[PDB]
Amino acid sequence: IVNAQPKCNPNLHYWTTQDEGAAIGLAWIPYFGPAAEGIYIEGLMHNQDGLICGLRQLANETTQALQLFLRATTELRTFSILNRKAIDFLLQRWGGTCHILGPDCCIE
Amino acid sequence: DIRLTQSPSSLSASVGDRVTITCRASHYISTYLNWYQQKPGKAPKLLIYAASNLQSGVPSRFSGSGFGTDFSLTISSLQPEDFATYHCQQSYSTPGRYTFGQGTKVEIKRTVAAPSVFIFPPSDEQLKSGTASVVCLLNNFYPREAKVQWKVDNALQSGNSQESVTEQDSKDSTYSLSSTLTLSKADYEKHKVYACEVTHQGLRSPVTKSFNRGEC
Amino acid sequence: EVQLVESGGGLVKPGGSLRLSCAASGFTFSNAWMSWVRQAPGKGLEWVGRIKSKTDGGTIDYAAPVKGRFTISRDDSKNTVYLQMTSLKTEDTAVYYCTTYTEDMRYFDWLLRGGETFDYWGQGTLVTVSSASTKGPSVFPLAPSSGGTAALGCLVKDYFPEPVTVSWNSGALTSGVHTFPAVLQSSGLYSLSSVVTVPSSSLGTQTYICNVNHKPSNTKVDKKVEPCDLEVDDD
Amino acid sequence: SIPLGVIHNSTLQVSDVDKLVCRDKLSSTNQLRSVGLNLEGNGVATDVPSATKRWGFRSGVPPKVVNYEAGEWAENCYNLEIKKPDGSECLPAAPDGIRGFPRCRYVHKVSGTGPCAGDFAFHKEGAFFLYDRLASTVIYRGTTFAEGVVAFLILP
Ligand SMILES: *[C@@H]1O[C@H](CO)[C@@H](O[C@@H]2O[C@H](CO)[C@@H](O[C@@H]3O[C@H](CO[C@H]4O[C@H](CO)[C@@H](O)[C@H](O)[C@@H]4O)[C@@H](O)[C@H](O[C@H]4O[C@H](CO)[C@@H](O)[C@H](O)[C@@H]4O)[C@@H]3O)[C@H](O)[C@H]2NC(C)=O)[C@H](O)[C@H]1NC(C)=O
Repeated sequence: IVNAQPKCNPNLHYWTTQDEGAAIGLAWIPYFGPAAEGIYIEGLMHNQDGLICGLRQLANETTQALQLFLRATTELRTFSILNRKAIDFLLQRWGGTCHILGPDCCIE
Repeated sequence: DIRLTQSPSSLSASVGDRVTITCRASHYISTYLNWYQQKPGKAPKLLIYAASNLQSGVPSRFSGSGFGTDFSLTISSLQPEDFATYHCQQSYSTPGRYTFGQGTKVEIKRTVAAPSVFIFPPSDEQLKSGTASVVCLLNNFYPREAKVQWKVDNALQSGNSQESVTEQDSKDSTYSLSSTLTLSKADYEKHKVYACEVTHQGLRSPVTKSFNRGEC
Repeated sequence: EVQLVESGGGLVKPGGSLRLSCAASGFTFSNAWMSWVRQAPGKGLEWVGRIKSKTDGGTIDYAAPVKGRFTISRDDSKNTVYLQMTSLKTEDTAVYYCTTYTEDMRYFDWLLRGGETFDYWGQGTLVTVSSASTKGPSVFPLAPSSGGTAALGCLVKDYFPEPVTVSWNSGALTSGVHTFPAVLQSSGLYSLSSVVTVPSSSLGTQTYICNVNHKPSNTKVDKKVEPCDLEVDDD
Repeated sequence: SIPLGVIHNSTLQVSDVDKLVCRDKLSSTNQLRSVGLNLEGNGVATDVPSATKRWGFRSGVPPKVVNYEAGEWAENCYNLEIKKPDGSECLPAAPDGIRGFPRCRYVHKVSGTGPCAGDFAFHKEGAFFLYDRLASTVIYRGTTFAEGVVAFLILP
């Protein structure tokens, strides 16, 4: 991964919706839970070993391919991308007969 | 235009402690701060650019954090070579007058060291010029705080002396202090006993070094 | 790999002009932004000026107490940047540092803000402005005439300006040497003291000389320090 | 992690995500089942005043829907047509494909008025509203629902 952008943001101020664990009290109930604006958690990830910039480049180089996928499907909203990537990950190793001492077989 | 305020102004900590310096901004700034290390007598050395980003060659114990108005610099475990004054500087706009912080000087803590005390009378070549300067030396002592008092014929003198403190040595974290006392030739030849008395935490009792004019 | 050298500092009277030069090597000078930052003795760091590269137009910016009295220029064929100081005032007495804003840090600025991150710093030069003339340093020995360990120093008095260097035995004695900072006397001139600690049994066998070098007055003076036992066997 | 039901011959355990039991066998997605269970079955009060005291209005929280494959026959279901005093609807119309709970012995149909101080009506105990093969966090207008919670099982 060679970052070929004009400039790069070395700092990643990321937000996500995955809970960090240790949910306090009964705040998981939607009635007592936060509004749509306060369900996010934040974090700061610095540029380590040239990762951050590279990540951005990756996104760029992904875009084209992703667009083509969105052209092929007729889903108004596509959520099953990560699941499909996992399925292909499993098929890559265990899709066919797994011959011991083979290149396409991951055993011991 | 933009104000930066560091905290604290001075800091004293031991080798291996977690050190944290705070830099506050007046206006909104999104991770434009930069941390510079300046050792006494040398030029400032860039340690951190933007937020939490280490310059190539900077050791791993340094780390940055924060965004917006407040920013934090953290050293995990102090080391002797880390003794320096650190500055935070913003790069959000064209630099104003207060773009560089006042600075935070980090000081290393060690065991209480008893000062080695010496006294040097004025030289004959210096006495030939009409001015006398007696020297009182306190080297290899921590902490820096010490009391120096000059007594000529058991009479306390004030306003005619000056002190000078050496920066913390790099190998051993020990200070050195020199007291220079300046008098005229006539007033110097008017008295017999000259003494510099020093009080320090490393000595149970304050010690005094004296001499007489033309002694051996 | 990268090195910057400042030169041209010295004593100038209030209201006079002075020219500072900054030489750079080890990087692409024509693509990097240059900046001058001064440090007063008791005011910390203060930014002076900034000059862009020939790519971004090379526009120059100055500080508020500085505008109208200073002028920055650059030579890319020699990789040098110059700072001219006219109508200088006593508050501009400072240690001037020359800094560079490399092309690599342009690439890390993503919001396209004009402010810059100072990458590398040079040795710096001393600029003193005062209504006084230069004066040579005074060197006097401090005799050692205490137990197993002894101390030996030499004293420098009535010198102006500040730049002074002390080396014991032409630099052969670097351990245990403490050179104290300057202290301003009531007369307006400074006073410095240089000390070194040596074993007592070595004073009668060695010869200790302190070498004091003062560049402004071009005065280089060295003095030998020497010490008590009664030599009463005379007739 | 969402608890997964581990079924054995007369045994039920929570699947340990840290542990790996190689004797557990999942040979088909037909062995995976999602099931809706009625709060009725846990002994909750089914009278209208208690049930309506378990529900409350709130804004700012987008509704969420999750499917379930099998459910329990309810004795008591509810169907609400609530308006504000100004005549405007308190509850949104059922989205496309959200039909009433399919097996109710008694449908408690409540009509009337309230302040309805919120964009959606949620369950104060965090339970779900079970509809026709759709479980929602919120109450839809004029649509029969049962109160319940969802479990996930691997069947042998
Ligand atoms: C999964 O299953 C659990 C276990 O039942 C459910 O937890 C119950 O949640 C309900 C919510 O309403 C609780 O009911 C209320 O309890 C109140 C307090 O009593 C309990 O709590 C204290 C503090 O923990 C305990 O010390 C005490 O011993 C009790 O355990 C009552 O005050 C409530 O109202 C009562 O009084 C009013 C009058 O003001 C009456 O109108 C009411 O009818 C009622 O009599 C009410 O009873 C219940 O206690 C919880 N069970 C517990 C704690 O064991 C989860 O909700 C459930 N989750 C899902 C998703 O289904």
